[PDB]
Amino acid sequence: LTGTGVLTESNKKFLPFQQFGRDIADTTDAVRDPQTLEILDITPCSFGGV
Amino acid sequence: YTMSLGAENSVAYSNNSIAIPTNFTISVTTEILPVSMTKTSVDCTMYICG
Ligand SMILES: *[C@@H]1O[C@H](CO)[C@@H](O[C@@H]2O[C@H](CO)[C@@H](O)[C@H](O)[C@H]2NC(C)=O)[C@H](O)[C@H]1NC(C)=O
Ligand SMILES: *[C@@H]1O[C@H](CO)[C@@H](O[C@@H]2O[C@H](CO)[C@@H](O)[C@H](O)[C@H]2NC(C)=O)[C@H](O)[C@H]1NC(C)=O
Repeated sequence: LTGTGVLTESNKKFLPFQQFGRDIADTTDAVRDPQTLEILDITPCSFGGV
Repeated sequence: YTMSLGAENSVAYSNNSIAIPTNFTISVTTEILPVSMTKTSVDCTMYICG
């Protein structure tokens, strides 16, 4: 699963079988690291109008 | 059911009778009007292509 985003520590307690995380709009905002069993939030990279 | 429009009220009309109010009610009613929407901006290039 590829993409571009800021990976931060997460407070979401995942179930042991779940690996990905989605919001209302079906976009992956959470992930589980395969090397170390930890949960990371993906905030999207900063964008806005200039 | 077949809907009823309103309660029937036959006004007692005659050529020489009038109805004059002897009292009054100060009635306050609400009227809600939308003014604005949420100002949403979509980056067309970022939406279509990322
Ligand atoms: C003014 O007079 C008319 C006629 O006498 C009244 O009308 C009647 O009122 C009664 C009271 O319930 C009804 O049962 C009748 O059917 C009414 N007749 C008609 C033709 O409408 C009227 O109510 C009186 N108004 C006041 C404020 O006293
Ligand atoms: C007009 O209607 C008002 C109601 O709004 C009457 O005021 C009421 O009077 C009674 C008896 O004096 C009191 O017990 C109520 O508490 C009063 N209501 C309010 C809201 O103050 C008034 O008396 C009526 N006037 C006439 C001439 O009929």
